[PDB]
Amino acid sequence: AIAPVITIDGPSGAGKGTLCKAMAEALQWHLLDSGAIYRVLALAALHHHVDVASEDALVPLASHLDVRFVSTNGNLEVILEGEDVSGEIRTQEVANAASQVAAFPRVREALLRRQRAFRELPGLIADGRDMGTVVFPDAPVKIFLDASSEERAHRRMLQLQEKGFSVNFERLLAEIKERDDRDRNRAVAPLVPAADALVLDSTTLSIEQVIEKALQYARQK
Ligand SMILES: Nc1ccn([C@@H]2O[C@H](COP(=O)(O)OP(=O)(O)O)[C@@H](O)[C@H]2O)c(=O)n1
Repeated sequence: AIAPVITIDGPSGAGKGTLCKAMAEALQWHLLDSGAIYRVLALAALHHHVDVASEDALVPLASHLDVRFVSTNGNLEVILEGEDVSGEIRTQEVANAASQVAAFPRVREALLRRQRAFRELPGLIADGRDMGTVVFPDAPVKIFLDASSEERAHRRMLQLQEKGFSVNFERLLAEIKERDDRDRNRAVAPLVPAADALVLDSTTLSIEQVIEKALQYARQK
């Protein structure tokens, strides 16, 4: 046969990570965190002293990327050149370089096959920005998860406060809107929902409500 795919695209902080984890465990399917791929590439670029603003330098790197994602266990592992870098790919230095690296056409092309190879029995839950528009446009189920920038800033703020970091609302809001513009105003694979995508706005919905509506739509298809 051929493996079914559910694509979940959306902006930063929309809750994609949580939803993809809940669905993959519910359905007992495979999970693809596409953002982690651009993040590992960026980190390997930072470590190997490759200029992140140079498409020519990045290609040999993207095409020779030694990385493994260790099979869901309950928590996910990202292994770069044999080292577990799961925590390091989540730092600001990496997320920043990742947006630059992601903006190159030839870099994105070098990563297509790698991503598509995740589609396997019994199915794939793909998390990203362009899963339903570029990598899996043939996806039978497409969901575009969104939320207001103000709500997303508030959510990020409460997270930081739980960890004991000082932050003020105004800066978080400016930071997420900048991430939005770069994602949406991107010339290559910009953040735009698929024509056949279920637009799911979580602004005033709880995590359980998002999950429930997601799995119902998916099963009803
Ligand atoms: N399918 C994807 C996934 C991520 N990305 C980029 O990867 C970088 C970060 O991935 P992420 O979504 O895991 O983290 P944030 O940028 O939301 O902080 C972002 O700059 C995204 O635009 C992409 O271009 N295409």
